Amino acid sequence: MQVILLDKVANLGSLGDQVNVKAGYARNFLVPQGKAVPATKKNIEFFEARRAELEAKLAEVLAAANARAEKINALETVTIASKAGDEGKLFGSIGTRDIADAVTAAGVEVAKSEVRLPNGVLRTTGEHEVSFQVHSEVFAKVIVNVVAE
Amino acid sequence: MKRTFQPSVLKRNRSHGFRARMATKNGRQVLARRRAKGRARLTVSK
Amino acid sequence: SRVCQVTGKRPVTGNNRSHALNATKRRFLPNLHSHRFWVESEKRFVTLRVSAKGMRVIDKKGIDTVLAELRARGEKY
Amino acid sequence: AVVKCKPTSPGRRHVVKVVNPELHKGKPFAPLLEKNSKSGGRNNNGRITTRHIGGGHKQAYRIVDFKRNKDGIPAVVERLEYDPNRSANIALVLYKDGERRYILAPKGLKAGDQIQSGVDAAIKPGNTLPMRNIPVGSTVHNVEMKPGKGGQLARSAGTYVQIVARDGAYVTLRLRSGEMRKVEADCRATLGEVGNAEHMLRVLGKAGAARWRGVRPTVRGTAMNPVDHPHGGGEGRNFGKHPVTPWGVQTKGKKTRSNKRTDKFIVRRRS
RNA sequence: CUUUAAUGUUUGAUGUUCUAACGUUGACCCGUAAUCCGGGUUGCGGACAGUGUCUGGUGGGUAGUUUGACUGGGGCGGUC
RNA sequence: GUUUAUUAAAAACACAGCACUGUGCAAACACGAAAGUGGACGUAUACGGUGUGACGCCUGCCCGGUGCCGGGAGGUUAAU
RNA sequence: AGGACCGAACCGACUAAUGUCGAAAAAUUAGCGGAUGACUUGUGGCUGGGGGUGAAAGGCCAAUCAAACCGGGAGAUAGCU
Repeated sequence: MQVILLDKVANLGSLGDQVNVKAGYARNFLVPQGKAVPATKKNIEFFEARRAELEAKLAEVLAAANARAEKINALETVTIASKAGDEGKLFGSIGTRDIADAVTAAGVEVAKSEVRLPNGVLRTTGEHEVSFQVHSEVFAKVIVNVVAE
Repeated sequence: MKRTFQPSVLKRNRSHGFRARMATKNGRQVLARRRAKGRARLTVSK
Repeated sequence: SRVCQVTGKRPVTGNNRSHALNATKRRFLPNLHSHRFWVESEKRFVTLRVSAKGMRVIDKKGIDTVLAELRARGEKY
Repeated sequence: AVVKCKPTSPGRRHVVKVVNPELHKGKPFAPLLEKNSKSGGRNNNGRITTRHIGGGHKQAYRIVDFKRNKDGIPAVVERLEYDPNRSANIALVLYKDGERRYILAPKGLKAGDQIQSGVDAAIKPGNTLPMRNIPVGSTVHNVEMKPGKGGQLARSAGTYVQIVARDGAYVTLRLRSGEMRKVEADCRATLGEVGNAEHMLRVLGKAGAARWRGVRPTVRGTAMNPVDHPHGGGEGRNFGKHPVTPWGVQTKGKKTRSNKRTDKFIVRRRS
């Protein structure tokens, strides 16, 4: 399927290139998320007219805003006190709900889907590293030290 | 010697009554056929 | 029923022939599936029971155009 | 306790009874009861779908709390009761907050025993904890397929499962059938073994005993005519055929599991 | 041409990971005084399962049929 | 105890018990073009199928053939 | 306590005789089995024909069952009377 790309696709993203893609890939991922628009002999003239450069800056500022946001908290440290068990066996596994809420209350205002946990769900008690992706090409590292209560 | 026919008004009406026929389309066709034949008694009427 | 909501494909009866040409009645069924299509005009997902051919039709045309035809058909989606 | 009754008359000679002196001698707790209309093996179409079902004593349904979601509330075992719907006895438990509930009774329970749920619970039998907090190698019962589903394994009298290994977020359990199944660590389980382990020692004695238990007589395929069963026919007990189900499927050693969806959670099969 | 090897091409089998199709007879909220159904949030599986078209195997579970004539009755045997 | 209402009440059928086999729960299986329902508001000390038929002594040898279960060296093998 | 014992109602039908254009399209008379249970019964529901139901006889499904009844294809076909 010949489609025009808006966002930077890591593999074949080139700002509106007539590059074939699987129908399922565009149908289920690109179009619903706004990363591309189906163009068939009608929007090509339109893309090169108003999408050619007008939205290029609009897309870029989103990346610039994301880069600004992820540096809001220079400390980049998260401390949460949990009533862990006796010698391990933390009370209960916690994912993104509590940590995101605490960070939002005091720290960086970020959405739920932004937080990614590469080291499980924080089972063991101690120091852990969490990779935050505010953009495809922007990755952030945050150290979390859960302390037993 | 118990015989096949053991009368019961409630069972007769609820089985072959007018409203029983109208419930289904097959019963409605039964009434339609008997109207065409001109039968005086459309169904078993109490 | 097994009716595509886009192309209108419905099961069609037919025969299946053996080596001895014996004929037995069969039925051909459309390749129907339940799919959710994202519509930007109304900003939500719409679930349609569409065939694989219909899904190709939706891709070739616009989802908005297909929805308009469905509305003109007079059947709720 | 297992008691052998004297053969005062035929039908009592082979009766072996199981008597539990601590079972409650009275009516059950009404608020937790519900009617249980029999079906006789018929489905919504009215046809017989399961054979050899019908009749039997009327029995009410006890709402047994399998989920055990009352976290952090200590509870006390009021009494043990006979449940007609289950092989295992149930226990009526009163929570500190004034709520009564029914739970399966493990082997160790007795009147006045203390039980607790939630992760912050002890290791004594009767407490329910997520399987992540349960030490490996312990015996549990009433295990959950999925978090919050309720509990489906080791529910009969004298049944249990073994926790053998814990990898990542999944746990491996050995079921009473000898099969190893992989389950999520978030699922809850109850420590200990289901009680009434002597329930298997009864013999029912006579034909009427199985009759008022809801079981109807079973007729052998050979005794039937050819038109009714794949077996049957001929003069003088002729079989000359491979054993099969009434609907033609080959029984006596043919595997019928065809799922391809839950196979990822099966580590070993029965042997 | 026989004998071998750097980058790029078609690639297909296998393996790992991901989520956005799809499944959910998991939980929670709403329509709603509702164990149906739908929508929403989340969890778990996940391109698997399942379904359509085509195709190999199995298939008395079911169906339609066939199972000759002569003959010192017929059958058996023999013959055509 | 049940059975050929209306020529057969029995040694037939059932039976408690016994064994084999299938089934991990969206269970096997059954009725349904499907939804769904029974199994079961049960889950392996449970459920379905099959044979034998209380209880006591027991139940020997044979895997060639046909089924069923497992294997993969090699050969043959459809659609495409 | 008991699918315990004897025995009426009640349920069933082992033997004999009568009756076979009968009082009766399976009965009567005299005996006979069970009779607190796998019992029996009233009322009302559910299962529909290649289907139901069946402690299994090819039994029963309105006096009809190795495929009910009614209408239709249909004036089926009949090398036979």
